[PDB]
Amino acid sequence: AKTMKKIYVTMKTLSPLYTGEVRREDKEAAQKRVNFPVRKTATNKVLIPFKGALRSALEIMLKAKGENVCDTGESRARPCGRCVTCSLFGSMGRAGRASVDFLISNDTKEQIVRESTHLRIERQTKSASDTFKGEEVIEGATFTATITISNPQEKDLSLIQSALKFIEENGIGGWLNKGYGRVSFEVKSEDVATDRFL
Amino acid sequence: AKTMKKIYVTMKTLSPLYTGEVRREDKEAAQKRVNFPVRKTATNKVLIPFKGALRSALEIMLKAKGENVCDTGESRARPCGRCVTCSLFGSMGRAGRASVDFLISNDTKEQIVRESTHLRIERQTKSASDTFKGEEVIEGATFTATITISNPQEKDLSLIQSALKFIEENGIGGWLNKGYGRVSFEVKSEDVATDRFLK
Amino acid sequence: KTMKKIYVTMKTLSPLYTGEVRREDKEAAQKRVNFPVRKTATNKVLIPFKGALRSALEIMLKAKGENVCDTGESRARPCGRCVTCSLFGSMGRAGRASVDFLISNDTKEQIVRESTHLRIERQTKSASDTFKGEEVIEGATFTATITISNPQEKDLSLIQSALKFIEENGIGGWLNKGYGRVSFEVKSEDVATDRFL
Amino acid sequence: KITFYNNSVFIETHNGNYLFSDMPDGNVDYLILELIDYIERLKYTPYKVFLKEQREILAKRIISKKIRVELPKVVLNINTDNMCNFASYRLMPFSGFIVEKDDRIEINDKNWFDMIWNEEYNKMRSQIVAEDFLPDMSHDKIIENIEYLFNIKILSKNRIKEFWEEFCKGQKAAIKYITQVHRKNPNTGRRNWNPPEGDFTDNEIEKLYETAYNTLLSLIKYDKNKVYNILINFNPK
Amino acid sequence: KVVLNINTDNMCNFASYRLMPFSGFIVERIEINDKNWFDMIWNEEYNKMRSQLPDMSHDKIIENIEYLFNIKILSKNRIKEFWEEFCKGQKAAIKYITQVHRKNPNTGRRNWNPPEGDFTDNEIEKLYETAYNTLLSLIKYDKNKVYNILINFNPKL
Amino acid sequence: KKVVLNINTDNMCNFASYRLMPFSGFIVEKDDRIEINDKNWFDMIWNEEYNKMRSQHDKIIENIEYLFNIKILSKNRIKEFWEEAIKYITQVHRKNPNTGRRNWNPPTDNEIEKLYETAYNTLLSLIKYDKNKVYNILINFNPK
Amino acid sequence: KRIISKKIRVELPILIEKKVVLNINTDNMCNFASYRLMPFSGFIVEKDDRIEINDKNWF
RNA sequence: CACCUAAUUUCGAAUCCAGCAUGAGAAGCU
Ligand SMILES: [Zn+2]
Ligand SMILES: [Zn+2]
Ligand SMILES: [Zn+2]
Repeated sequence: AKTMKKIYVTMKTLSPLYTGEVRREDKEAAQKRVNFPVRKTATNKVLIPFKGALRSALEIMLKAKGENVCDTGESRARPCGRCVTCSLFGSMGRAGRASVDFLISNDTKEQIVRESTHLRIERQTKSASDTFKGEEVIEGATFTATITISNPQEKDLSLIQSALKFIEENGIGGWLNKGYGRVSFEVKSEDVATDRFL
Repeated sequence: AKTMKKIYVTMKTLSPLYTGEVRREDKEAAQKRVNFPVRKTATNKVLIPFKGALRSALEIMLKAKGENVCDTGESRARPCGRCVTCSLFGSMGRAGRASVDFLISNDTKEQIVRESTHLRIERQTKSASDTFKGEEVIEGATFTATITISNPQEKDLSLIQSALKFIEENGIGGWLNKGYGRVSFEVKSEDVATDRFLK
Repeated sequence: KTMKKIYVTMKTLSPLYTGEVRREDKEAAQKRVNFPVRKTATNKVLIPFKGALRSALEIMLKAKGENVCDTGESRARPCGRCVTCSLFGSMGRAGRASVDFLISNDTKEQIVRESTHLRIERQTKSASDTFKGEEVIEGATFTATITISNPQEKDLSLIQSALKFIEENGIGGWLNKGYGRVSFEVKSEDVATDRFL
Repeated sequence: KITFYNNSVFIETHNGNYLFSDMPDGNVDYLILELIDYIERLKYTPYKVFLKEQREILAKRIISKKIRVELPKVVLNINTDNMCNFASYRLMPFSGFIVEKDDRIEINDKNWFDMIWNEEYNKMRSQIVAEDFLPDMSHDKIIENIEYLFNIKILSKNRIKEFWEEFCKGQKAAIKYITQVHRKNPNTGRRNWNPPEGDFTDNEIEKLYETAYNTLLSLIKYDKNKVYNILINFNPK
Repeated sequence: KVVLNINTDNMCNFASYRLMPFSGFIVERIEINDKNWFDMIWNEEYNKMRSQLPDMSHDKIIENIEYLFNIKILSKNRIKEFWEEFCKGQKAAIKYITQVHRKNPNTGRRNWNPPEGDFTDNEIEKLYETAYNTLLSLIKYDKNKVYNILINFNPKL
Repeated sequence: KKVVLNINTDNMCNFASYRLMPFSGFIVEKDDRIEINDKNWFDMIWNEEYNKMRSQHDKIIENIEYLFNIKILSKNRIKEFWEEAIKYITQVHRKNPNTGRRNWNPPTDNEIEKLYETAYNTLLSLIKYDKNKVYNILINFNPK
Repeated sequence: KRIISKKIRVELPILIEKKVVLNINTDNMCNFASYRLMPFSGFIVEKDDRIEINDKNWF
């Protein structure tokens, strides 16, 4: 309780990045022009959900290693509260130790977001049957996040870094099967006490 | 589950490669110089769509073989979810187990990207009735992609390699009729663990 | 389904010239030659092949009396119904016959030379102009593969007729000066589309 | 490392060697101030000195001594080059725009504002449309047609949702929506409909699109209560 | 005080209120005024710091753009590109329409899309001149009127 | 007509001695009183017009013991049943035809569908039983 | 030895920050398209180590 | 065996499309 873990995450994109707009008003404003808008702030910066990707990475890796780890991916699945990712990310009673921030971009939508054209081509006549416009975040665009772990353990940072390299291996955001969302993460950790402000 | 397949493909270009630029602002910046810009990253490297080419190759061959494969090429066609390519590349209720990366060049722009001139000639007169300028990728340029098959099966690597040979036969992207995009592939695959990062 | 493979092997009878098209490969070569031959980056000679087949077939099918679109006129639109529209593509469909580039079997140091052509005054018979051009030597072998996706009974015949019209007229540039007369050999076969499985 | 001399602070950091003004023996990268002799007696001539108006005249001497002299959110330029040289000052006659973000302040030209004004114009125009806020069939026939196009997934829950939103905006907006959706494309040959599921040919597919058009046209003439009771059975939200 | 300095036309009737979407400048005797003020003020001060049309009827405009759209002289790429140069001003639109209409002296090929049909040479050049005069006279109109004219032909302007 | 700004003038810039402000508000004619109001205004009246268009027995107890023991017939279910009920119970059992997602709680798959059916049966029967009997039945299971 | 005698540092194989100074009253700012822009009238003065932006009163 | 030349001109545009579909729930502490 006397110390906290600060993990500053700087992530760059090696592949174009897409995550989908969630706000209905913003999304219905955007389909007058684009079919798949990128989730952004009201300050025009790109936002990616980050706790779900790290949690899913830890669940797949920890299930495949062999630890007794619950699965919260299934429909209305309940976290057990006994595994290490229940302690690290959240349980049904106990809150999560890692307060994982969102991936806030450094640049705004005019610099990193670019609307593009995706297709759907007939296999016999080789003609573009369908066509739709989708925004994407460019490659080399950098994003910042902060993971604050209260009541830290010795192995929390190794788990977070392993989840980050798994996100490098698979991808973050949407359209991951088509090649989107491949990223590279830089980690700056540090021990703090909670009374720096005091 | 416990393991996942890693398929690193290294593809070299044998006849010039065009894949069109998708970004509307990058297009509108480049149409003052080149009428057909090549697909490019912001880090000045060439992007090629890869998942659709492998998927279309597998649907074409598995339809010609007679296997139960849906087509996802017709207009707003939806995948059934019971095919063999529906497992590899996804359906409406399930994602694809084979996450297929974009083909990214090992070199950069202004080293493999070359802007060229194309023609349209009168048949009765033999004069250049039209002219345009298109941006190509040179022959011998090397592109690197990775295919991550999450739940591996016995026939996944053979299907991926067969689709790769069909992409060698047809071309990968762009003006494939004229002879563009004829490539060749080198495959290196390994069954990695899912928990390799958990040190 | 089936696919039609026409492997064409081209032997060059007179000199050949297809000009370079890349801007960075011409403007870096104007200090050495005036007409560089069209090349790969692997130092092999490239010839556009689909347009020669299409131009051949449109000339002979237009003069035979069948309805074919003329894609030779500027900003022309293919009709989508004619034979060359089905074979080489149209606006709304694609070409069944994907025609590869004519890749040379040799490099440029073997089958490309650098010639000196002139222009001579008529009254006084003096060399008024001089220019230099890269030409492909005679007997250079080129190879290409025509892949027809949905084959019919009359695609190979039309491809062979277009090839014979190409040997009669010429391929590439400088056709009226005698450049580009060629000889073609065809190896046709009918593969299955599921053959790679 | 901070040494002393005759009042001199000599704070050494990892970046630079400051000297706040006997003289030291090491490199004095920044010096802060007969003194010329105090400059000339000091080894490794300083990079940039940090120097009431006599200062400026002194700075001219420091300018003549071949020594740089300074007289006491990150900002980026997205500008041009142009340039000029007037009164020993390299200039640029430019008027523009100061854009304030969370970490950066950038200087953009009028072209970027024209980009932003085009986007804001295209945003405003697609808000107010026309007069926001017919065939005929029987009610039961409307039921079995909507059930049949629901089973074959021509009329889907999303199409019913946008139909209800365009019906709440009025009659003419919904008429515009169905004439846009059933618009056969002359250069493409497709309409904005979900294709039906099942082994069908082109004639019955075109006929089913026509009955979808006629069913959604005849449902518009009914009141809002009947349309709501017709579409809750298929789209509960 | 308020001086609106804009045309109060293009007034649609959302709900029971005759609204009219607008984007302009409030300038202080407060005076709301449009983008033409910002063009005038920008040219004025940008040059002060540098110191060291045909008129054809609206119905005929709509009918001629419809006719040239059916025969594919005016297309969705042309109506979008001309709209982009119209947003850039009334002087970039003149340059773009002149560049498209011009006959290159060596080739003789105008940059218009050729008509679809069986039109002869003089009819083709007459329709090219009709496209030139129609898109030239369309510039003389304001941005909102130009938008309502071309929004029917290209729904994604 | 007299024209009134509803827009906020308390954000301005000074260019060429002109106190200017880029704005994107809508001009409204209103019965010889014109106004120029913001985007929020149109958001509010679009909402107002949308809302105006929107103005139009032992075995049973043992089954509840089993179902609440594996928490498919949980506390909020017992509450919302009390809050109710035939249309509710129809709306919380109907399988989605696209995903097969019944709105119950997770507890083999055949046993899961039998348990789901068991719930629908028990829920429907308890509504058959009169009030108070069920009310008392339901209190020691979820006291609220 | 002879440039050390010229009192200049010699290597035998510090931070300089070229900063952009605004020098403009940015308190008068407006919001148009979720952008805090200000219409600007000045001069890009390019002296050494400092590309200061200077207004018209500086001119 | 020499010697001169190795340049120059036109075009570098046009078009189609930008749609669908799915899911809006449930738990514990309280
Ligand atoms: Zn758990
Ligand atoms: Zn399928
Ligand atoms: Zn044709």
